[PDB]
Amino acid sequence: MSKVGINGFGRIGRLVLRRLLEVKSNIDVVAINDLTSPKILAYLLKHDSNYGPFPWSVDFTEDSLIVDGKSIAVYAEKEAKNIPWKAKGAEIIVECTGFYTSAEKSQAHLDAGAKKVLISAPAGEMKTIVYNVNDDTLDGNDTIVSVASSTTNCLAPMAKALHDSFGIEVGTMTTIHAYTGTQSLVDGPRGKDLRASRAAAENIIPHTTGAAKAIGLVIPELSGKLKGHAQRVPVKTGSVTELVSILGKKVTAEEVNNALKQATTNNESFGYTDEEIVSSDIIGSHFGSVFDATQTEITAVGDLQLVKTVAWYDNEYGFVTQLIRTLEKFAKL
Amino acid sequence: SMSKVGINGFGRIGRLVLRRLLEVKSNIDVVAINDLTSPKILAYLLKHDSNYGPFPWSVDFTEDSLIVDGKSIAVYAEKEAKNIPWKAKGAEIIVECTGFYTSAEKSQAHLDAGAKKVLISAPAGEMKTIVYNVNDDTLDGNDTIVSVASSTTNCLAPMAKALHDSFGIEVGTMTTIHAYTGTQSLVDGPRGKDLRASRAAAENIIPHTTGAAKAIGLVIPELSGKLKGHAQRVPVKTGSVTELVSILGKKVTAEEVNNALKQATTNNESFGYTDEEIVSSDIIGSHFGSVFDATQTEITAVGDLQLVKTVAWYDNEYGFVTQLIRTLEKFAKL
Amino acid sequence: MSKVGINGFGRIGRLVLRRLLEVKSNIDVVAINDLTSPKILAYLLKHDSNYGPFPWSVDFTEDSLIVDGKSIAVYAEKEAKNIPWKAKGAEIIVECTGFYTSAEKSQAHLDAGAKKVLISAPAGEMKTIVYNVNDDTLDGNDTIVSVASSTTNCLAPMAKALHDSFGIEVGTMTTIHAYTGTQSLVDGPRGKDLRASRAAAENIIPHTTGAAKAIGLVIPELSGKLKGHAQRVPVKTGSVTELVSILGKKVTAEEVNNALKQATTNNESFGYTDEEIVSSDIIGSHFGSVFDATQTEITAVGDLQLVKTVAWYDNEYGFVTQLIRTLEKFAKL
Amino acid sequence: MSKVGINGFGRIGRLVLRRLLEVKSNIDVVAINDLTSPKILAYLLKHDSNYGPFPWSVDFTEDSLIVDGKSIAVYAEKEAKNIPWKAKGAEIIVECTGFYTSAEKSQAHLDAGAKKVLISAPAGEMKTIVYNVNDDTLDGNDTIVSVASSTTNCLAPMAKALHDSFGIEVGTMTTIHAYTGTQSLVDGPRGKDLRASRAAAENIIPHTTGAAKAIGLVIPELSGKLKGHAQRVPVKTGSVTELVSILGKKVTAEEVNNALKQATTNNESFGYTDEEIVSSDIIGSHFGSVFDATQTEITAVGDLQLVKTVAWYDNEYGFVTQLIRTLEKFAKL
Ligand SMILES: NC(=O)c1ccc[n+]([C@@H]2O[C@H](COP(=O)([O-])OP(=O)(O)OC[C@H]3O[C@@H](n4cnc5c(N)ncnc54)[C@H](O)[C@@H]3O)[C@@H](O)[C@H]2O)c1
Ligand SMILES: NC(=O)c1ccc[n+]([C@@H]2O[C@H](COP(=O)([O-])OP(=O)(O)OC[C@H]3O[C@@H](n4cnc5c(N)ncnc54)[C@H](O)[C@@H]3O)[C@@H](O)[C@H]2O)c1
Ligand SMILES: NC(=O)c1ccc[n+]([C@@H]2O[C@H](COP(=O)([O-])OP(=O)(O)OC[C@H]3O[C@@H](n4cnc5c(N)ncnc54)[C@H](O)[C@@H]3O)[C@@H](O)[C@H]2O)c1
Ligand SMILES: NC(=O)c1ccc[n+]([C@@H]2O[C@H](COP(=O)([O-])OP(=O)(O)OC[C@H]3O[C@@H](n4cnc5c(N)ncnc54)[C@H](O)[C@@H]3O)[C@@H](O)[C@H]2O)c1
Ligand SMILES: O=C(OP(=O)(O)O)[C@@H](O)COP(=O)(O)O
Ligand SMILES: O=C[C@H](O)COP(=O)(O)O
Ligand SMILES: O=C[C@H](O)COP(=O)(O)O
Ligand SMILES: O=C[C@H](O)COP(=O)(O)O
Ligand SMILES: [Cl-]
Ligand SMILES: [Cl-]
Ligand SMILES: [Cl-]
Ligand SMILES: [Cl-]
Ligand SMILES: [Cl-]
Ligand SMILES: [Cl-]
Ligand SMILES: [Cl-]
Ligand SMILES: [Cl-]
Repeated sequence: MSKVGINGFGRIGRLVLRRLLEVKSNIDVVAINDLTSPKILAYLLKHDSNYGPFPWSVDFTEDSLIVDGKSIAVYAEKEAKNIPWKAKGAEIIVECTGFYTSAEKSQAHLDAGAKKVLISAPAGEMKTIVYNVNDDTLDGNDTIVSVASSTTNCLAPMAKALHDSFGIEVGTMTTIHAYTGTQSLVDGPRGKDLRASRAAAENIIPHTTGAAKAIGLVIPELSGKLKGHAQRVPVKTGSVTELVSILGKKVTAEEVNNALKQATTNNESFGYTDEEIVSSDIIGSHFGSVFDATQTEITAVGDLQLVKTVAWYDNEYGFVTQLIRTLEKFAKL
Repeated sequence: SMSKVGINGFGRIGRLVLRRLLEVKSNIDVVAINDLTSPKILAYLLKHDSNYGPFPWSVDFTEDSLIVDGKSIAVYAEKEAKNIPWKAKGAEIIVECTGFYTSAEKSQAHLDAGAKKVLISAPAGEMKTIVYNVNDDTLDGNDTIVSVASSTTNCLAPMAKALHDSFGIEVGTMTTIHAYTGTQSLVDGPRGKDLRASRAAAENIIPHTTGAAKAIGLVIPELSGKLKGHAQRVPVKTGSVTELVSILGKKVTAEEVNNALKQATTNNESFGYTDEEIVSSDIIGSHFGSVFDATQTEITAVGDLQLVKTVAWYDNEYGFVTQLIRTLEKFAKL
Repeated sequence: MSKVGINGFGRIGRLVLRRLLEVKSNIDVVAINDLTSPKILAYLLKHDSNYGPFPWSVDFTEDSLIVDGKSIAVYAEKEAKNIPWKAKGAEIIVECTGFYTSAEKSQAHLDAGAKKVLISAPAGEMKTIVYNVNDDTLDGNDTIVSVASSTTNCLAPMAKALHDSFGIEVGTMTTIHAYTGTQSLVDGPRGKDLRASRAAAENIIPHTTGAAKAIGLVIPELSGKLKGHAQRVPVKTGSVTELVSILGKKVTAEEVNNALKQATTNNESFGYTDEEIVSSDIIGSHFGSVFDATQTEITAVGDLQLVKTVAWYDNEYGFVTQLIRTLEKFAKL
Repeated sequence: MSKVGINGFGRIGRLVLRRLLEVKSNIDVVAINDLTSPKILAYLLKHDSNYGPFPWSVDFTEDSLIVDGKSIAVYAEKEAKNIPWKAKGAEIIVECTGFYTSAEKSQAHLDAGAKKVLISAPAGEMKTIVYNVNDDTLDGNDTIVSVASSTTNCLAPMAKALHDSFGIEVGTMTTIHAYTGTQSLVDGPRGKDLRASRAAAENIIPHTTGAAKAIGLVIPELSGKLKGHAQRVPVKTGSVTELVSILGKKVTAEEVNNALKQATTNNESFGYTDEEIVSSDIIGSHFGSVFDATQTEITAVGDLQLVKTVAWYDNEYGFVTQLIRTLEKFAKL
């Protein structure tokens, strides 16, 4: 129950291991499952187009990685129920494949002899945790838990702060979001999301996301009160979420900013800036969300007020630092 | 009827002004261009376009002109508009596309230089400002200097107008996810006093101020002071999209918003409609100023509190230019 | 008026149809096979990130596309031997999937009832045609033919002219090549080519190509004289091929250029330019190769001389016009 | 000497400071000249699109930056004449504006009271240093010296090693090169050069470079033996140079790679890799040049032999490391 396996050694999977080693975690990654050879997983861990060289040694054998001198078994089981997690005693699986985003599906890791699963994505009605918003809802008896999306991790601490300070009566969100591997390099079939079939680095691409709609799992009072969507655009990582709200009180911009500032104080998960940053400045962030005071906008006509608030997020590494906080707590229950 | 035009600033917008005029076989002839460079360079840029490809007509040049589709066009290189020799070829209406004369005070220099009227391809303060097929009926014979606002305004205005007319907009805020432009930076480095504009445009999402919502009263007077907004500049070369979040004057469904918008786009050469799952590159070369996208419409309601998000695409280069040219053609016949 | 089937309606497959309709070809495309529904293929045909809206109407039914009012059967058979090509009498298959690049594999289209197959890629030791270089080697007995890569179609007309005018003693090629669907959007496994696993829009990526090595299939006398490779870079289409040769004769730049110009005169496949063009200027090219006199370079020391020649190609549409020319001829034999 | 001015606080200028600080140099930057406000230079230093957050604290006043608690004056003089280098005690001027690339032009820095100038670019016929190739050519009487281009620092070490082991009889280079500030963001005039007028992030753009032409200043025996050019491509930083040589001996690939390995052994300026890297893996390199053994290629037809050797380079930071290496030495004579 400090021994971990990773299913899906992709962008998130590899950064999970990077982060665990960065914080000198007591968690022990003993096994990795993907679809490929150790050779290829080794090369991918060693060379990262977004974060540069792996800061530890990486080698491999025909069935393992050796990362900073320590051996990690590598399996290639496309069906999670066949992953031999018991061989090295992997107890908590960090599920990062995208193919097991529900209770029913991730049960397969427990049938395969793990005790717990932390899914790196929304997964329906199950405990969904944004760290430093609702991580106190985790419980010793939880075996399958979600950390939602990157987008949820960015939205939630902002929504929580506005909710606690002013009340959110209704709101809508748009994230301007880096492209991800669910999109396409060249125009071509991508299941049945038509917009996902289009070349991701050459287009602005609207895309659905549940971040707003499922916010009730993280902040129950906001349940049903938000909606939203993304526009996927050609940056490799680093994204930004705008929320437009009718609040429960009349406010000034200074007041909103000051409230947010207070909520980020002593908060390892939720950062604040008033610097004129742009997306690349978020890359490598150790926050799940960085509230940007410079973009706060209050639109007012007589009685009526609309409030736009904006937070940056590194949808890869930043979200990953959240996934790890949640994992470290999950392992100790 | 005024047939003869001068283009000042033969840049992204100015070159496409020519392109579009020839494409529609306008009776308007471009008789002179002014910029800061040589005919050879302007001819190279006209002939080869990174966004729309090869010019569809022949391009050659001489020491002091361009020859385009067989027709000669004078080239001047006067950085101050008052010195442009517009009377040599009888340039009557100036399409002002440099970014440097974005006021009545500034653009009236073209009149001092012998022109009769000026059409500014950008916002230009509190002057007559036209979005074609929203408020072009406010143009008259006494208008001598006119603005066509920003392409962001040409996107926002028709959408806002349809909504104003059908339901009312009590208050709204806009964000445009906007293609990068020449006002931005290639590599991180100073760009006047806007810190964000200093950053590498093709490697960043860059918040950016725009006045499209702020100054919407110039085009739709009843919405004056009711809208704000900003842009997120992103790494696409052209093609942009504008989201507006409104409190409307009436309780609505999405279907009802989409139908109202559809009716407003019917027989409207400036304002298109789509319910297809398009992306920004599908808007490149659009002949509309704005294309409303029914697939992105969103009603968020809790009790009596309702937010409505409406979304419209626009090719901030060519699509905008089609609107500029519609306004120009009308301007010239008043 | 021969009837054609297209296997693989991808970047090349869809542009094959676009080019046939553009030239008002007598060929009728009567069937398409891919892996997806008519609706997704209709979406992709209609909307193209590189070439804009389809110039003809496009609709679909549950088993067909309707393109400019003509019906094209759609099938979804991953094994070519199950494609019912006889149902609409497809007699020439344009093979564009990447999965049948040999005589032995493409035979499966003849087993399934077609008479000939034109493969849109290198396919080993078979007749391999670059139109206007070696198309006269085609005859009434050929049933399986390749058109090589777009790179071969760029390289061969330049090499052929140099060969004919000066002799090429030895040469090496580098193509700075737009990224394609064989690469990856984000860092992730891509078969066994390590470099192909890396984010294509964010890197310069060395990549092997057979264009130089197998050039002898197209220009027998240059067999074994050339090698080369690619650097894949972040442009969506539009590519350029450099060739550094030792020629059989001492030359000037002007002399090299005049010879190429001659070879491009009344040559619908091979253009010339002495304009300072860049890669977006080649997009939509109706040539397989455009020679660029501005980039010619003669480096000489004593009796020694290196000659660099450079030519542009739209690896998508330009190549496709070559493929269609070859197809037009192959259908008349 | 230990007191430096930087004229041109641009991509190179800022990184010069970053690198000095990273190596705990005993050299101290005491003044900076550019064309803007300390506020804007501070924003630029702190927030870097290529290298992320500055690793030391940055603040400013109306006449200064404060970097890691020390004060650095800031001037805004359009003409080097007018810079009070004297005031703050600026001995050596790192000239990084691109506007003073000759001995005569850089004279101003000495007229305004600096003792030496080190120019960050080629600067006509003057002492031009690639560190660990010809820095032994520097003496105490040197006042204005060049470190040439990024491309020169890539080409020179590789060329040097080949020349020492085998002889280069003639060669031509192509660098596939990240776009830089001399190019355009959108299509528009950029002085006389037509190709530089074109949108840099949307195009492959041929472009002249003197690296090969002027190699004689760094490696005198190669004077007039090399030529070359660049293809600028849409990556922000990270480049690669291919050189095709006729050597003075017959060689194998293994033999060429071992000679280069030897030349890179305990060579802090000149690295080696046999890993399958791509450009982004070079970002942040502490080498001026990294020879890539995986791309070596030998084309032999009897006595004739073309040898292609390929080296990577971070045209920003990698080049900067060499610039600082040279500076440290220049400052102690
Ligand atoms: N990229 C982001 O911005 C981001 C942020 C937060 C959460 N997420 C979520 O995390 C998950 C992974 O995202 P990603 O960007 O790392 O995806 P990715 O495509 O980079 O990685 C997926 C990995 O899973 C492997 N894989 C696929 N199917 C498999 C199977 N059946 N068994 C084992 N391995 C399999 C792939 O080979 C790959 O290495 C998704 O659920 C995604 O929604 C992504
Ligand atoms: N690009 C867009 O998306 C877009 C859309 C709508 C409106 N606009 C507006 O249109 C105008 C032009 O935009 P652009 O994108 O074409 O910019 P641009 O930089 O491409 O073009 C400006 C042109 O004007 C020339 N120029 C500069 N100063 C001059 C002077 N004093 N005299 C003569 N010529 C001069 C330049 O040499 C260049 O050719 C701006 O006002 C801009 O806000 C731009
Ligand atoms: N630059 C280019 O894109 C280019 C140029 C010249 C040649 N080629 C060659 O043309 C061929 C296609 O290239 P592309 O870029 O069009 O690739 P692509 O990936 O865009 O297209 C492949 C298409 O084939 C389908 N497909 C995959 N497996 C299949 C199967 N078993 N049966 C039926 N359909 C299947 C896919 O669904 C897809 O639509 C390849 O051999 C490639 O080397 C490509
Ligand atoms: N970027 C590279 O890859 C690279 C590599 C090696 C060498 N170089 C060379 O280094 C030099 C700088 O290149 P860069 O990429 O840093 O350029 P850049 O354009 O990023 O920076 C130049 C800086 O100088 C300033 N400037 C311009 N004229 C000035 C003046 N008269 N006085 C003071 N400041 C002035 C600008 O404001 C800017 O901050 C050039 O000579 C270039 O050839 C560049
Ligand atoms: O909001 C705006 O949108 P456009 O005129 O649509 O491009 C303007 O501020 C920006 O245009 P510009 O940057 O080319 O001047
Ligand atoms: O799920 C989290 C992020 O918002 C991105 O999603 P994706 O990688 O599944 O496309
Ligand atoms: O130039 C050759 C082709 O573009 C490469 O095709 P592929 O990479 O899609 O196989
Ligand atoms: O404006 C300056 C560029 O960033 C410098 O690099 P370059 O001269 O090598 O193009
Ligand atoms: Cl929603
Ligand atoms: Cl004036
Ligand atoms: Cl505003
Ligand atoms: Cl804008
Ligand atoms: Cl088969
Ligand atoms: Cl080869
Ligand atoms: Cl290739
Ligand atoms: Cl040269």
